[PDB]
Formats: sequence, structure tokens, C-alpha cells
Amino acid sequence: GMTEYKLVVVGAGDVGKSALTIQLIQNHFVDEYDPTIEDSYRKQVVIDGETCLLDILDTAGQEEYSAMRDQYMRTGEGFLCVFAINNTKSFEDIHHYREQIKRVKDSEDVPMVLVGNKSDLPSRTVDTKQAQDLARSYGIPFIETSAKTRQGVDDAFYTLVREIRKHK
Ligand SMILES: C[C@H](Oc1ccnc(-c2noc([C@@]3(C)CCCc4sc(N)c(C#N)c43)n2)n1)[C@@H]1CCC[N@H+]1C
Ligand SMILES: Nc1nc2c(ncn2[C@@H]2O[C@H](COP(=O)(O)OP(=O)(O)O)[C@@H](O)[C@H]2O)c(=O)[nH]1
Ligand SMILES: [Mg+2]
Repeated sequence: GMTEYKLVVVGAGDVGKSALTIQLIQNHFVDEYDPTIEDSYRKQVVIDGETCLLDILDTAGQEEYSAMRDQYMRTGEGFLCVFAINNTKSFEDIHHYREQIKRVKDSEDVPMVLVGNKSDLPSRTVDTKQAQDLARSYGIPFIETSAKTRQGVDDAFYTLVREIRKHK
């Protein structure tokens, strides 16, 4: 049967989680997507010659640590932790997202990719070296993306699938 991979996109508001997701789903850059909409979106894709079904949860809204929200996030098999390369605060938030993923998955070994989005913009405030070194600290891949140009989009999502495959 066709394997389904449940991927969850997390990170600060405004980093481009929705734009990245929609580039994967629609193959279109959407510069405006209601910042409060949290939803999941499926798409069949070929990854290393194997058709699989991606189910991508694009997170949004208020930080909440209820049992219900933990259970919803626990359905994720792998996580994209997204910051924007022109927003230092979004990068400084990453460790919090990673810690919460480790907690809900009750595992030090959750499939994960660090994503530095908005790589098309000149206003960089987070050095590539610093982001690469954070991914190294965590032992995870780092992918530079742009939802605007499609740079890195498949790399980010497909790497996460490959990481889930390895973990399984
Ligand atoms: C960085 C923070 O801000 C926000 C703002 C919005 N969201 C978060 C946030 N942290 O983890 C999560 C996820 C969605 C990630 C996947 C696993 C779980 S499990 C569960 N229950 C979750 C939730 N809510 C999550 N989201 N954090 C700073 C720092 C602390 C104060 N705060 C202002
Ligand atoms: N230049 C540029 N703008 C982006 C990119 N991704 C998202 N944006 C913009 O960043 C803002 C927030 O994007 P959105 O997808 O809503 O972020 P979310 O809150 O993480 O879902 C919007 O103004 C988008 O147009 C990108 O890669 N490049
Ligand atoms: Mg959004």
C-alpha cells in the first residue's frame, strides 16, 4: 500500500510555514494566508521513485499546552522547525519548539529538519553558519528555503520523509 507520512510544520508566526506548505501543495507562492488558519493538507508525491502520501499539518494560532493540543501534535511523525533568516527572534525561538516536540513524542530522536526560510531576501540577520551549527548541535539537517522562489521546498519536506523512513 501507499505509505502516508504525517509531517508537522512549526515555528514562530510570520516565518512562512503556510507559504512553504502551499508551495508544496499548490506549486504556487501565496504571499497572503490568514495567520490564524491551522489545517492539514495532503498530496501524493514521488520521493526516490516511490509514490507516497504526505499529510502536512501547518500549525498556527495560540501556544497552548492542553492534553488535546499535545495529542494533536503527537500525531506528527516528523517536524519542520522553521525560522526566517531575516528574523533573529524566530531563530532564538527554535529551541523551544524542539523541546516541546521532544516532550510530546517522548523521544530524544524525533525526525526533524531545521528550515531557514526567506532565503530570497537580502535582509539577513541570522548567519548561515549559526543555523548550520544549531542543526549540527541537534544532529539534524539544515535546509535553506524560499517559499517565494521554491528554493529548498522539496529538499525540506523530502528530507524529513527520508528521516522518518530511517527512524522506522
Ligand atoms: C516560542 C514561544 O512562543 C510560541 C508561540 C506559539 N507556539 C509556540 C509553540 N511551542 O510549541 C509549539 C508546538 C505547536 C510545537 C510542536 C509540539 C507542540 S506540543 C504543544 N502543546 C504545542 C503547542 N502549543 C506544540 N508551539 N511557542 C515563546 C517562548 C515561550 C513563551 N512563548 C511566547
Ligand atoms: N520574501 C519572502 N516572503 C515570504 C516567504 N515565505 C513567506 N513570506 C511572507 O512572510 C509572511 C508570513 O508568511 P506566512 O506563510 O503567513 O507565515 P506563517 O505565519 O509562518 O504561516 C507573509 O507576508 C509572506 O508573504 C519567503 O520565502 N520569502
Ligand atoms: Mg500560517
